[PDB]
Amino acid sequence: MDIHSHQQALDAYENVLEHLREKHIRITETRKAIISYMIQSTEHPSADKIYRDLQPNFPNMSLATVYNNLKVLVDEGFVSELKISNDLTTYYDFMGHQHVNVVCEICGKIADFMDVDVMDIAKEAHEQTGYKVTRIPVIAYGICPDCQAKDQPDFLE
Amino acid sequence: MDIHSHQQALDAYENVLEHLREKHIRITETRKAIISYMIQSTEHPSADKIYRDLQPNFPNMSLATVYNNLKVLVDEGFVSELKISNDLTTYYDFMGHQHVNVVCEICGKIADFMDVDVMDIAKEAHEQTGYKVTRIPVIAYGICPDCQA
Ligand SMILES: [Zn+2]
Ligand SMILES: [Zn+2]
Ligand SMILES: [Zn+2]
Ligand SMILES: [Zn+2]
Repeated sequence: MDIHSHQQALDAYENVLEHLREKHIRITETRKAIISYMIQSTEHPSADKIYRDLQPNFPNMSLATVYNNLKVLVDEGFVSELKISNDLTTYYDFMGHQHVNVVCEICGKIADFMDVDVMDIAKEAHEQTGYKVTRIPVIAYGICPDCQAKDQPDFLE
Repeated sequence: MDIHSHQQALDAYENVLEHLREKHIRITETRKAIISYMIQSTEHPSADKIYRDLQPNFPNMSLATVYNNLKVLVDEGFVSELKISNDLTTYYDFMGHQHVNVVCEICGKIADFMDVDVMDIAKEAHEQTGYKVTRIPVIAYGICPDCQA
């Protein structure tokens, strides 16, 4: 979506929850499960696939529940509906962003930026290693604009 | 460049370093300086711009040296050349990759994969904050094939 900040670092999962809280959308345990499922998914599952995979942990989950949750995620801009030719089945893919800190090596001042790239790292990590990716903590380092304008320091951090 | 592994984590800089070593290409101080510059650049500079930017902190840098080292990087597939006219101005695009570790949460066994994305993070980090990005250490975590189900 549009470039913005929540004034703190948030991974993909925590970002979704923050956005949903901002909109006063209730965060059920089922909703958390579906978000995490979609984030971890290394394919583009149908509604039925999501339903079948989460069914054991959630006996009270129905296909309607999955549709309801996907509707929220698609509208709030964290999941896209994809199509394959000749197939009428809708497939879903998580592409939601995250927010990453950049820390000044000299003064320690922190800024944050919106990232959509680490999820692509997660996909490549899975494909090339076979690992089911759990987390990719990322922190950037650099020189803040104010420190760029000053002379070279005698010490860092 | 095809997917491959060096059996160790390597950032963009160290990766370029490992690649030329593998092919017995000499590593000089000028070569290092130009590789580092190209990796950290957020634009596509001309040879003259590379020269002018590097000279104050590398006084022995010359335009000829810039062309020489760029040719090595272009031939080795790390830099692509862009032309938009017929004068002697060419622009240079660093197309690197790096290798990132994935660590198993359960057993701790490490694998690595080829990444072309963290350099794009660095670009976005600069554009959104104004910081001159110096480094972005990255390690992935997951469950290795053996520890799964
Ligand atoms: Zn956000
Ligand atoms: Zn600073
Ligand atoms: Zn390599
Ligand atoms: Zn393991």
